[PDB]
Amino acid sequence: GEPVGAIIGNYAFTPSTPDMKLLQYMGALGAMAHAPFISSVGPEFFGIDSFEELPNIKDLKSTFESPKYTKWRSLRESEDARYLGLTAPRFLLRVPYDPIENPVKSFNYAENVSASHEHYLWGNTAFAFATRLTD
Amino acid sequence: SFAKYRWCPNIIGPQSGGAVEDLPVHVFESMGALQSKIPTEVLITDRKEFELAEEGFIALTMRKGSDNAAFFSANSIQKPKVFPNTKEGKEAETNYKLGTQLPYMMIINRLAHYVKVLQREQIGAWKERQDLERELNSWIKQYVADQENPPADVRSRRPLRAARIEVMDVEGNPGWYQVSLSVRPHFKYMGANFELSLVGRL
Amino acid sequence: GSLLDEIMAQTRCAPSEEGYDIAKKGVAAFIENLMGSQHSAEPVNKSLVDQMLVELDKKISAQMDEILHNSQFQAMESAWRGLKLFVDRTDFRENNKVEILHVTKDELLEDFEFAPETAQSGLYKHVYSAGYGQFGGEPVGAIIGNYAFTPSTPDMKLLQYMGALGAMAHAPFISSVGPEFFGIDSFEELPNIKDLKSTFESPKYTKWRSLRESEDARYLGLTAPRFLLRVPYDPIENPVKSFNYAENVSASHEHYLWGNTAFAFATRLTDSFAKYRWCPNIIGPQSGGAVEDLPVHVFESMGALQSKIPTEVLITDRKEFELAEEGFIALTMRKGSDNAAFFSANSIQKPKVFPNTKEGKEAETNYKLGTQLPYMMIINRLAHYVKVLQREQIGAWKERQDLERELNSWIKQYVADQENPPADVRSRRPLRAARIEVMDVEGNPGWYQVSLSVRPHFKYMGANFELSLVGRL
Amino acid sequence: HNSQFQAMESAWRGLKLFVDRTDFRENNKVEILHVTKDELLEDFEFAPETAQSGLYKHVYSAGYGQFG
Amino acid sequence: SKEGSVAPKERINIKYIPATGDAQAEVELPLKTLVVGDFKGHAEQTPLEERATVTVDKNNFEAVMRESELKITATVKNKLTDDENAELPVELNFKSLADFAPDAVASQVPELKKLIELREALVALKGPLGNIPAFRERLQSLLNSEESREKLLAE
Amino acid sequence: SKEGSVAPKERINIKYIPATGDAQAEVELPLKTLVVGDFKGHAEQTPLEERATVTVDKNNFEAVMRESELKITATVKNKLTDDENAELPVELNFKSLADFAPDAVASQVPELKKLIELREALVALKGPLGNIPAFRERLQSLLNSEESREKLLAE
Repeated sequence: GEPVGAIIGNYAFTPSTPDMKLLQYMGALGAMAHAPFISSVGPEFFGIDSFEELPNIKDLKSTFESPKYTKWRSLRESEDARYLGLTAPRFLLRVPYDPIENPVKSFNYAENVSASHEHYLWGNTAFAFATRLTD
Repeated sequence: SFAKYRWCPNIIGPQSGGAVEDLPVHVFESMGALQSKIPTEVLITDRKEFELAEEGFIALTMRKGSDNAAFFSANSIQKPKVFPNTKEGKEAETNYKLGTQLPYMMIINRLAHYVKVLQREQIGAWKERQDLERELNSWIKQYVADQENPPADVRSRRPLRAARIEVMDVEGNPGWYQVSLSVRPHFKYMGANFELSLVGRL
Repeated sequence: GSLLDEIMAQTRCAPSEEGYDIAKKGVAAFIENLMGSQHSAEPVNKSLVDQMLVELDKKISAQMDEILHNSQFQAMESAWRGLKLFVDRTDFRENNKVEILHVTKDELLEDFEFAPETAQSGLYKHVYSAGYGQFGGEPVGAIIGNYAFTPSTPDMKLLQYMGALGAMAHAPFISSVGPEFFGIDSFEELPNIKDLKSTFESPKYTKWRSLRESEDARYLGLTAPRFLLRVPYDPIENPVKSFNYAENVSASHEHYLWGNTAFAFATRLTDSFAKYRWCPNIIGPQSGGAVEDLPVHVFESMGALQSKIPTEVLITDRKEFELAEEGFIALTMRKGSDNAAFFSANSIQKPKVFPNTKEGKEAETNYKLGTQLPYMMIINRLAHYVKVLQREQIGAWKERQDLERELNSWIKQYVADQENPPADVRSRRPLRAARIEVMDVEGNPGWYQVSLSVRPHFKYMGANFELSLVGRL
Repeated sequence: HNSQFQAMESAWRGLKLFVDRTDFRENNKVEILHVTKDELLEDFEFAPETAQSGLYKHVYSAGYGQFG
Repeated sequence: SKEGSVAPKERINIKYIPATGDAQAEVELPLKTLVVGDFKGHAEQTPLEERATVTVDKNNFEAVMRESELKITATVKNKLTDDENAELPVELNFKSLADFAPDAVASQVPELKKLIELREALVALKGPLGNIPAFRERLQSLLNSEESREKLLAE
Repeated sequence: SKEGSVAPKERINIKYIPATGDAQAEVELPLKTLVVGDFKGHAEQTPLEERATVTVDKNNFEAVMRESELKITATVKNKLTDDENAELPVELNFKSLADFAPDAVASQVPELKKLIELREALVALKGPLGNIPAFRERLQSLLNSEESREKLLAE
């Protein structure tokens, strides 16, 4: 049988106990099959609850030395954490449609995207980082 | 294995004579994809096959994605009896372990079928105990290659490695011979550890 | 009938074929203990079954450390499994037999109180007359005493009546002294004794120091501390069938199955006989006095990983030499492994100081060879062969010159009068020179006072090694 | 930095400097004996001869003067 | 523990000796020793001059132990309940060297025959326990049906 | 600190040794040394001929230190207040080589357990402090509401 290179995690990780118990059980799985588990952290992982305020963070080293992340800083010191990468912000998938640029058949569809940037089809970057593992 | 080397210890190799090749396959449509029906009804993993090997089963793992399969261990159902921790007990435990494995029975079942036939023709001859020692020692030492690393053809044409024959007598009714043929096989390849690391300089 | 519905839904043993009454007892037993902690999940129940097995083994193994380890059980286990250590080691194919006599130690002194003379006792019937004093019967080599001797009067009266029995049947009585013999009442404080010579010159031992001076004490050896028989069981190392038994051995080292070393010293009497058909070879760590394959028990000490010593004390070399001068067959243990060794098999007899004449300085070295007891065993066989060999001859047509010849041509296959023979000629032929002087008896003619005077080879014991440097040479 | 702490830290961390450097795979062992320095002279005052002392038991007889 | 063999005959009868093998030796009158000492759990009422000595070698040690009838009857401490000051006598019958082992000592104690049977009932449960996940579905039904459950526990 | 591995088998079991690796050597009777000297904080009442010597190598040094029970009880100077002439005894229990470090010495002193907890409460503040600028808006409200602030400080 063909062996497994990597595991794409199509997830949005929190720093809570039901997501540090999963990664403890994915670092041990990644150390048995020799395949790193790639997934992504969410906005709420950094404690911002809305993502576009990430460069406003003026000290990110002190954020990770908080007692909310005791199950994170103990995950990092562990030996089987070597097979766990957690990827990027997010990335765009679909250009919103337009009756001139990207039309639809027998219809004119102007997708009115509001000021909320959650309406864009934002993908998970474990897809896009595993694009570079394979290319 | 018998049609190639005229013996049979060679039954446990995916590249050494335990590979059931040319299985029938049936490519059908799955839920979206194009897969093949597995020619053995389950895909036996390596841990499942090793757990069947300890519990006395000759399992057939299938080469997932093709028309081949393989045996890995032909262990008979007999259990290796735990002997006490003496000098002879730690020795005879490894001695009794070689009985159960069954490629090694088939190199001494042939040393019960040849020797039954060969000493059946001799009944009525003019022999001695010294002549009985010689008609067996000069016979089985064409099956013995007492050599640490012979080539891959000398190992299987001559599957034994050393053989001791001690012919004794039977008193009371003289001319009855308790001989003790004590053969010894070569040893195949099963399991290792491969404990990786990096050194950095060397 | 919902319990029958769970069996019929269980498709492995549903239609009442085999094992349906055992598995019905399995379901109903788990529900009765389930009410201590209510939970509904099979893989936690696969741990909750195991959590009802660990608490079960605390109930069973605490009982099986009490049905075992009892003074009636363990003293009757060491006295019987220690026999199996004497049966398994000795090669019965190499001309060895062993008789088993049920006495008790309090019965035996009463049996010597029974007869007015030791030559009419009940033990004299089984040692002498049923064996040695019998036409064609196999004679007795040694008597294993499975006893624990005190220095009291009911145990110095027994040994006075066993030295006289050992001087009649030519067989030394080997047994052991107890902890209370040395006056310590708990055995592991034996190397703490800083002067053992002054302990034996106490007025409690007046019936000991008078036993040692006696002539028939030559046939009495008293052996080692004790030795281990059974490794305590373990669910990984030495498991039991369909059960996990961890024998919780406490800090009291009396719970180990400690055997009697008269078993283990007679192992070397017989494993020397199975190789060379004699027995002077009992005092060598590489020459036949090495009790090998002892049980060991690796346990956790205060931080480190040590092993329980298979003899209860570590006998030093000075302590063993002080036991050798005071008439004891001690067993030093090879510290860190499963081996031990004897070094000197001296019987309890004392070398009597003779005056400083020419013959007195000679006969002191002559009388010293009697006490040492590998040398008795090369002339006890010269009392068992010669009793048998000159029993067949009664009624023949012989002479005094024929009597001189049937003995001189006989024992000179045991004599290798040679300064350095090989290591096999020394032990197949343990003697070195033998003189036989046959005389007559007047008055009643035809009664022959012959004097067989054998002489042994001499083993290796002590040197000096006085180092220095020379600088040029 | 206390006289009870530091004298019992140097006497114990200095042992770790003797354990970490010496290669125990290359046939080396080290025994650890708890005495105090005032107890040890009393223990030589204890026995009438040095060949019956308590330190003589651990240096000579439990080690060198022992079969095996 | 018996190799299947054929009837012996003028033809030759090969039998795979799964065994390996030893050797033997012989002498004159053997070095006979007499092991004397307390080998049972009492004091026999017959005097010494009438009782006999039995000869033991490696092949007949299992028959000498069986015919001795080593019956050890003693009162030991009860550690099967919450009582510290409880005692429980036992009854032992030894016929082989494996009767010293706790598999055959506990089999001769009726208070421990029900505890190994308790464990054998629990080892039987663990196999089909975690394989079918519908067992915990009816543990909650037994949590609901408390009346019909306790009527079946007494059976 | 455990690499995730599989069950061992006749198949081959590769485990990335993130480690690098050493080597070993052997001899006859090893050059055994006896390190003698005061290793605890008292004088033991047992005489010398009964106490034992413990064997220490690199693997069991953490177990020899734990079973020694090095309990150092002393009275040291109090520098936690404005008093120069104050003293404060301590209670120490050492089980590993990291117990000499001030992370585990201060954790065994209850007067310093409240000061590390004071610092852990201040490191927790610094993260969300300068991110939300509405904290100083209610510091002036606590400057205004002085009565309700002091009622909550006692809680």
